[PDB]
Amino acid sequence: METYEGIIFACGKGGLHEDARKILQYMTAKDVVPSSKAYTGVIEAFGQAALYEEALVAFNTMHEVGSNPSIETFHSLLYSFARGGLFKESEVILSRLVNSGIPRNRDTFNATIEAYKQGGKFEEAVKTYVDMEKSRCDPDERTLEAVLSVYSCARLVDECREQFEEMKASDILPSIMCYCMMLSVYGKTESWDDVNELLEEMLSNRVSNIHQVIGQMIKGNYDDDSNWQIVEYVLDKLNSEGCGLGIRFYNALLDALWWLGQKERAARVLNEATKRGIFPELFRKNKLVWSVDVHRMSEGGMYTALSVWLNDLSDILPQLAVVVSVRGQLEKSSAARESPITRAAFSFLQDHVSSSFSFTGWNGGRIMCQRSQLKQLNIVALTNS
Amino acid sequence: VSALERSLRLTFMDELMERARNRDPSGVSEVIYDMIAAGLSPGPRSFHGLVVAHALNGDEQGAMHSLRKELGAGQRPLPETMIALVRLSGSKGNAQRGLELLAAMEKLNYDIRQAWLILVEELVRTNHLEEANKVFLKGARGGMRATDQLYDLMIEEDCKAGDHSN
Amino acid sequence: FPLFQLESADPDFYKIGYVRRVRAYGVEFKEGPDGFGIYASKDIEPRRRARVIMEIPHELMITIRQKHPWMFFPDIVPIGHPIFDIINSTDPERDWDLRLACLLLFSFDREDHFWRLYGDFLPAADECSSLLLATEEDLAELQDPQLVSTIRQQQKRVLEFWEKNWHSGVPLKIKRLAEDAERFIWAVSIAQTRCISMKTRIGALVQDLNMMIPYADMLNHSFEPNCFLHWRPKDRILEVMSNAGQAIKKGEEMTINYMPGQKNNMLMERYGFSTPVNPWDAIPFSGDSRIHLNSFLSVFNIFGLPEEYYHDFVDGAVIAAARTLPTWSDIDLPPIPSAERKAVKELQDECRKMLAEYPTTSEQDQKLLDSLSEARTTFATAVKYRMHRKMFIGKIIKALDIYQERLL
Ligand SMILES: Nc1ncnc2c1ncn2[C@@H]1O[C@H](CSCC[C@H](N)C(=O)O)[C@@H](O)[C@H]1O
Repeated sequence: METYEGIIFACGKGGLHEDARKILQYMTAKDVVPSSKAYTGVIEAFGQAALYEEALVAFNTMHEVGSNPSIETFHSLLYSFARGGLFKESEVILSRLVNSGIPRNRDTFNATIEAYKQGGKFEEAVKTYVDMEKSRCDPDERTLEAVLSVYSCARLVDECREQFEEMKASDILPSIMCYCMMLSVYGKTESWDDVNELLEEMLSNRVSNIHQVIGQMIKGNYDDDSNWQIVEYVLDKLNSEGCGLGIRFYNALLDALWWLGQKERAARVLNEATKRGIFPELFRKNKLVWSVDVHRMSEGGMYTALSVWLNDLSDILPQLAVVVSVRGQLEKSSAARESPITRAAFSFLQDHVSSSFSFTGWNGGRIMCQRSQLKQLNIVALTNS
Repeated sequence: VSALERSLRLTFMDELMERARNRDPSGVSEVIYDMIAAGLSPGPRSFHGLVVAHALNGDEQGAMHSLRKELGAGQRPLPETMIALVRLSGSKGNAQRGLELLAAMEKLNYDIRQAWLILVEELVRTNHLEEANKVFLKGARGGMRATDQLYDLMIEEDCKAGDHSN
Repeated sequence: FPLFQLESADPDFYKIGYVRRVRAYGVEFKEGPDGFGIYASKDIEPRRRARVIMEIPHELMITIRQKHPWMFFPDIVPIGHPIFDIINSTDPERDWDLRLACLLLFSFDREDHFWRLYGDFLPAADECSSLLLATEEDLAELQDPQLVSTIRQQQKRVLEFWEKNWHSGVPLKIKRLAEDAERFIWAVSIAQTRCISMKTRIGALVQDLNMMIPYADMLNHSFEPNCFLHWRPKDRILEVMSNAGQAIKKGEEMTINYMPGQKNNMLMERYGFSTPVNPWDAIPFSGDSRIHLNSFLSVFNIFGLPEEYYHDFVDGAVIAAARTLPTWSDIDLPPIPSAERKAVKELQDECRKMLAEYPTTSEQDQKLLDSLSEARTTFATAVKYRMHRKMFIGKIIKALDIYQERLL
């Protein structure tokens, strides 16, 4: 019992869906009724790798064996649905919570916050923020981080720096997040003076080491073979709190690097993240489908992934090269057509490879390119500013 | 349904049925995820291929997992899928699992006579005469009629085993 | 408020039966250009068990033993009558219709027999659809040498029997039964087209009988019938029973299965008709191209064992196709679509070749029928037979196309 739960929790934290699945089958093969905690662990393990259907199947099987859902199971469900931007599943689970009578803690509120942020619903995000402040409870660092990310995404510099100066007044040792999307938002409007004034304080960082390393390497001082090793050890050290934090860290870093003119550095960061285990759904290569998944990424992370995906396509044939802009219930609707992810990907492909990547006549959240259009096709110039 | 979508579905279904025919459920899962990425909704046919691939190499838990994916995906499982599941349960001797699958078939407005006969015959073949007798008697008391060959087989096997009551 | 807001049969037809203990419940007799038929005069509510529709007493029938020796029930033939000598010389196996024709003529000559009156509602020589009355021109339109040869053999046998047994020297009581050959031919045709065979118990004697049952030959044939015949031995009554739990709407025709598991050719040989939804029709394929039986059944929702195919566009034609199409089965092996498309293309090519073998098409046959004004019943029967074969092949083609469509 203890060994099964420990292994399953470790796999879920580390995003090892396959190992958790194998443990589940082995322990079910011995006529052992699974507990709620182990089922929650395997569900959250499946959600790390964006395997929503497997997590939903496990959640459905949870009630079959008599294991009732707990608060941790719901927290994992909201976090997994929020990472992918599936806000419809988010409000469905919220309705399930409201009809189950369980009180909503900060986890539900902030999971909804980033679920609407990744889905592009900025107005609903701020509405849910004001509702969170209306009722009760104190937002943690995660809530203000999510609102800073949503403000940076929706071209709001002024509220961004207001929240920045408000949050740093609490002596909280601001994390990699805040700096990363602050560089991103300042690079949105070519605020080179603000970027430099942030970097001047960022470079020293007498307190922590991670900030110093990343601030040195973003400027290009750590690009050498020996000078990238410090970045590699700091990345390895950071790969211990879990893939849930790793995906956010890589998203923020990629957005900052892409929006600061460091396209080659962003490409190399994405390349080193792929072998780590973060973004396991990023690339699929087979005779049938050559796909890139971006529904869990930010705008900056999408552009870096698309840039390196286009370059690999020109090197080489699959029956179809597709872009998974939106994944979830929104696919069978016109709502995903207007989504910021879909329109951003479409505009990027349109201005880079001309009118070759068309939409899908059956799916509302995919960008399509037949093999015939692949036949007629270094495409994206990756340079450091 | 355009001709392009039809051709893509044809190619994907062909390759998936191939992978199911070489006893490779993992490959069928890769094809299903390829359909998901491509935007093609997984219909009952591809999932039935997955279930058959799991059942061919004597894997009951994987077959039931594929049926759970059926029900979660919202698709109506084909009669062949349920027939394969009941045949696998009978081959493994899982009489209760076969009865549950028969009840699920009944709930889905399906004729369960053929599946009942297949389950009884498989249970007899694998040498599970007690469970075969129980399933046969449940079906017969339920108003279901068996073939003459099955009646003769049940009578002869029961009398050979010395079971006069059944 | 009440103030603010096919033809019926001759009443004497049922009245002569009614005064002789014939009872019809919830049904009325109607007559049309094709012929007589039985239709529900109201809405028959489906009950727990089978519902009684008609009751025909045994004394109004003309029944003969199906096996040697020949004994008639009820015994209408007197001892020493030469008609018994004529009957007793027939072949026990294949000459069953000749004995029934002899009995029919004898009954028509009997003054107190019921069939002297009921025989006036039988179809005449120009209204009967039996192929025994068809000429060589009508047989030429069957487009089937086997059926034509069988019909010629039947006609030759009937005429040989009449010539052998109705020569010059026969007594007057025999000569008046059939003065000339076509009368006996019509008698044999009526016997073939309306005989009902059953295993009936009379008292303590159980035997098979060939029966000419009035008011029960009125029912039309169907391969999915709503009625069936049950013999009640205690009072010697034949019951027409509607299927248990099967609702029947007002005006719905009452139909029984004349004979199960028989193709259209044997139906045309015996009852002189064919149906386009015959679920037992056979098309001879090469067998080189085959499709998946399980997928074909599941797409069209055809369940049950091969001898009890049934549907939950799909009709008896699809069942006949599934029973006749070249099929392969490997327990649980799925079919890869690519070979299925090629197989159905080859099968469609074979079906189109078969259609091209026929000099004309089915739509032109229907147009010829609609423009027909001076043709005998057998002419239209042959035209309908060939057209029904053409529609069966076309339905096979369409079913293959839609099956290959729904394979993904
Ligand atoms: N389903 C059907 N379609 C067309 N003709 C049918 C038929 N079923 C039976 N018949 C015809 O009806 C005859 C059986 S006696 C049935 C009643 C007859 N039509 C009459 O008016 O007296 C057979 O000779 C057959 O040719």
